[PDB]
Formats: sequence, structure tokens, C-alpha cells
Amino acid sequence: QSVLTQPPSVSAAPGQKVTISCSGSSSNIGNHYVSWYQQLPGTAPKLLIYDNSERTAGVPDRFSGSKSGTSATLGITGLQTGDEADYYCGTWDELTSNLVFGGGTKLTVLGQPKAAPSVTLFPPSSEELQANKATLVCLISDFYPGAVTVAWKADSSPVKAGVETTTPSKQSNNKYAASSYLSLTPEQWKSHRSYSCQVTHEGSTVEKTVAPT
Amino acid sequence: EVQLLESGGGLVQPGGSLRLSCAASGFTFRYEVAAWVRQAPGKGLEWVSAISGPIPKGYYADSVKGRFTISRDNSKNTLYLQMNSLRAEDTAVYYCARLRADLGLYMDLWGRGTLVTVSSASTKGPSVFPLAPSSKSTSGGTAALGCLVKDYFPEPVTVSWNSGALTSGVHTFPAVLQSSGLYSLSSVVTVPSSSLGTQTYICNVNHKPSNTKVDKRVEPKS
Repeated sequence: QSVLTQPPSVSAAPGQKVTISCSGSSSNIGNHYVSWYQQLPGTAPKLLIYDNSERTAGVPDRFSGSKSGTSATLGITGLQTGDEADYYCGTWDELTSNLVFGGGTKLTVLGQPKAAPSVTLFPPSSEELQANKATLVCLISDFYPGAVTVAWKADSSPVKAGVETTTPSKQSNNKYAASSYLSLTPEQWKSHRSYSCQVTHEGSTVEKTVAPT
Repeated sequence: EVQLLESGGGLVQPGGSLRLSCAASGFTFRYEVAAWVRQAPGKGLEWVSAISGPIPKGYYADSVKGRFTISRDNSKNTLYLQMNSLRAEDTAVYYCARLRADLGLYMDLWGRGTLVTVSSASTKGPSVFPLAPSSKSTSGGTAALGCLVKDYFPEPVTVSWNSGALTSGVHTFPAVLQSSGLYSLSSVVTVPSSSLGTQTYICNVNHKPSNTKVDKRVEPKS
């Protein structure tokens, strides 16, 4: 999926306010009504908003929907910790004849200070290269909120294939961890000057780089 | 006063078949338009199938048309999805939902969800590789070094340092589930910059289901 564009994460303190954008085309949001779904951890999505701005029974006015041109917004004011969910927009696409969805937005209600991630990047072991294999390991620790985007670079070029990234998970000290794995041939590894692991947390990037010695 | 409960999900091989159910209670599903939507782990929602009108008629996403068949038993007040010629990419939690229309379309009731896992992975043992500490070995800060645990099934695996002795620094990261269907994880330990050419770090890895114990040395580059 991900015909519709959302931000991957947003955060504000309890009592404070936030909005979540939902960006589409002329053939979906442009000509069709947007719905907003709330998913609490380990639970089923719940309809908050339908026909752009009609709240379902029980949903309070601080949850507000709006739509203009080919975009839609979810406003949440009076943030409580019970708001901590993944939020999805959805509508009809008259190009593909599909019900379509955004990629979701992880909402965090700040209970501790903003903490940026520590990144450690390991190159392929001497041993693994003998086996005709190559793995780079990007260890990502001590970030809050618990949402990161990970982008790998070959020299400066975007790498798509051979990437496996975990979902963020809770460390014993209440901060979040994640890891990222890039698979290469030894010819790829040895035929680039550097590979980089790039971790975006709250609009700011932490980059680690290695090189074949 | 109204809910949906799915069942039938679990583990199946590539090229395999599987049938999910979704029992309604507190309303008559029969007169309602019903739908299946799915979530590949840590990703968005994909619409799969929908069944409407009195005939009835089925609608499908192109990513499933000719493989999946939606139906309902009005007697058991239950909705079905028959899934044929299954692929690794069909791996996802599957929700049944109630679809209604006013000005536009919306899904106003969702079920609990159910996991569907499509892989070949047999009870395989891991390959362990040393993660040597950066030769950059700076006076300020300290030395990160670890152990890579690659391509195993199923969970879990156990990781220690010097047969228990060393727990001062240890971070053993949750495992990644690969498209291959195999698991990988790594364990890093932050240890003093100095006393590196003297101190002997062995990571000790055990995978029960495969019957695999491995001890790996971790020294810097030459």
C-alpha cells in the first residue's frame, strides 16, 4: 500500500495539540471522502472520522477532520497518553478501483525528554567475506520517541535492495532500540569507497560511515 | 453490542492454500457490505476483498484477483476468505471489517485481526560472525564490539560474554524477520578503550530448536 502520504511520526506533550497531514491525487482524495482510523498497540483499527469530518459515537470534538483539494488533516488537541496510537487515512482511488490507505503516523505523547539515537555501524567480518557473503549492521539505541527512518548510501547513491530494518522496541531504561541490515556481494562491498547508515529522528539525521580498509 | 472475530490464520508453505473466518455477533452481517484488509508487519493497511448486495458479488485488489475468493454463510453469520497459491508477500495480519457508505465509503467496525505466515523456513541453526571494534579506537569515548547471529529459525537464541562473566555494557538487539523467513540478531558490548590487546572477549551463542552451541573470538583488525 501507501498510495496516500502521511508523516511516519509526530509528537507533543500532554494537553498540547498536533495535526497529521494526508496527501493524495485527483483520483482519490481529490474526488473522494477521507476516513481516519486509530490503532492502539496490539489492537484493531477504530473509525474516528468519515466523510472528511463526521466523528463516530463517543469521539470528542478535540479529534477534528478537514479536507482541501487533494490533502486531508487530522487535528488532535488536549493530547492524553491514551492517544498514543498509529493513525491511518483512507479513501477510494478511481484510478486503481481500490480502497486505499496511508502508511500510518505513530503519535507519541512526550513523557520524557526528546533523546536522539546513538548509531554504531559494523562492516562485514573478515570471516563472512571468506564465505562469499557481506552484512553491514546498524545498531540504533537510546532514542525517544520510538520512531526512526533509516536510509542506506552506497558512496552517496541510494541503496534499495537487501535492506532489513526492525520496528523500534523498548529498552529496559524506557528508551527505544532498532537495527538495520544491508546485504551485499563482496564485489559490491570492495567496489565502493564508503557505505553509510542514515537515521532520521524528529527531522534531524545521525549518519555513520565505514570503508573497505 | 456488536463485534467481529477472525480465526483460521497460522503457518502455511509457499504455493499453499488457507481459509480465514470472521464471525459477526450483535448485528446481521448478511444485509451489510463486508471487507478484508491486511497489514504486513510494521507497515500500512492493504484492502484485499469485499462482498456486497444480495447475489452476492465479490470485489478484489489486483494483488489477489484469481487467487482469493470471498464468501459468507448467512446461517453461521460468518464471513470467509479462501486464499490459494499463497506467496511470501501475502504474509500479514488479516482484518475483516464492515463497509458502509454515506457521502463516501468507510469501515466502521473491525475484528481483532489474525496472523498469516507464508515461508519455507525449517528449524535451521545460525552462522555467528565477530563484529571487531573500530580500529579508530579513540582515547575519548570507548570501544563498541559485538557478535552477528545470522539466518536462523525459529526464535529464540541466547547470547552471553565470557560464559556469564561480562554483563557490563551488553545490549542484545531484538531480531529482524527477513523476507527469506529467517531471523538475524546482533549483540554489542561497550568495553574499555584500553585493555583490548590483553582482554579476551568470547560471545557464547546457543540456539535450542536446531541444537547449536557456538563460541566466537572477537579481536580487532591486524
